[PDB]
Formats: sequence, C-alpha cells, structure tokens
Amino acid sequence: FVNKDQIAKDVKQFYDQALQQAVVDDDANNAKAVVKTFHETLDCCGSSTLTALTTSVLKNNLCPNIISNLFKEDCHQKIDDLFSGK
Amino acid sequence: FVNKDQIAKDVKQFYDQALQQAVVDDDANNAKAVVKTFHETLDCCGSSTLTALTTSVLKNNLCPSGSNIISNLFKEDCHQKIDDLFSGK
Ligand SMILES: [Mg+2]
Ligand SMILES: [Mg+2]
Ligand SMILES: [Mg+2]
Ligand SMILES: [Mg+2]
Ligand SMILES: [Mg+2]
Repeated sequence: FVNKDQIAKDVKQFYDQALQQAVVDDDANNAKAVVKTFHETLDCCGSSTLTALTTSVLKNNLCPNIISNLFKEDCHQKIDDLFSGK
Repeated sequence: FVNKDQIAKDVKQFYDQALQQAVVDDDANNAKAVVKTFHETLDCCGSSTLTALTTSVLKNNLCPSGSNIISNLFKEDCHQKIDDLFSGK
C-alpha cells in the first residue's frame, strides 16, 4: 500500500525543493511553473517552515483569502488535507 | 533526493486504492472523502486504470456537482491531472 503520512511527506519535500529552486535560480522554466500550479491548485502560498522563501515567492508574484490564511492554511497544510480528505 | 516520477506513481496508487475502497465499502468515510477531495481539487472524476468503475463512482456521488456520464467523457482523468500537477501544467 501507499501510506498517507509517507506520501504526504514526499509531496511536501517535492514542493519545498521546488519553492527553493523557484527563487534561487530566476528566469528558468521549471521550478516556477511547478510552484504556481501547486499554489493555484491547492489555494495556498508558501510554507510556515520556509518564511524567507515565502517572502521571495510573494515578491515575485508566484501566488494567487490567501493572505488572511497565508500561514494558517499554508501549502503543507493543504497537502496534508489532500491526502486526509479534508 | 526528491523523485518526481516515483511520487507521481505513489499519488496515483493512493488515489486508485481510495477509489476502489470508496465503491465497495459503505463505512469507508475516509476513502470517500479522499476521492471527493481529489476530484474537486484536480477537477477530475475517475482514473484510466479503472475506467469500467466510473459508472459506480458517479452513482456513489463521489464526483462534484454537475458530474454526469457524458460531461465526464470530455474531461482528462485523475491520473493525467496528477501528472500535470507534478509537471507544472
Ligand atoms: Mg532548466
Ligand atoms: Mg482540500
Ligand atoms: Mg476509509
Ligand atoms: Mg483512505
Ligand atoms: Mg479547487
């Protein structure tokens, strides 16, 4: 079987690495599109565990309310909710 | 190391497992909730590995309001939407 907690953990890692890659290297095709899609699909922006990357991602219009829940319902929370059925 | 291919495979399997339980187990509140969340979040209904099941999935009200046999035929399946999520499309 696929364990919920493990796949949620793996997806959060995928998102985190993408967030990092999205701000570290700029004017690049991959990382920013992945991030934008996660943000639009899950309705979130950044991660409470990565505030500096979250700031960079806000400054660079990679996020679509969202602000009211910026860290109350961050992308890690939405990923958990996806696999938990919330 | 994060492995995009393997994560996508595991998400698809997770969905398929939940869908299969959702149609056969009446007390599977979690499985039903999982598939309903995937369907709403990814804007899909059913998978390409379980095409024959889509009729029961709909009858079971596991797809978002408006979903019906014909409307769903003009939509990508959940596996493609899962692939799209991890490829940024
Ligand atoms: Mg490149
Ligand atoms: Mg949700
Ligand atoms: Mg269940
Ligand atoms: Mg389940
Ligand atoms: Mg949605």
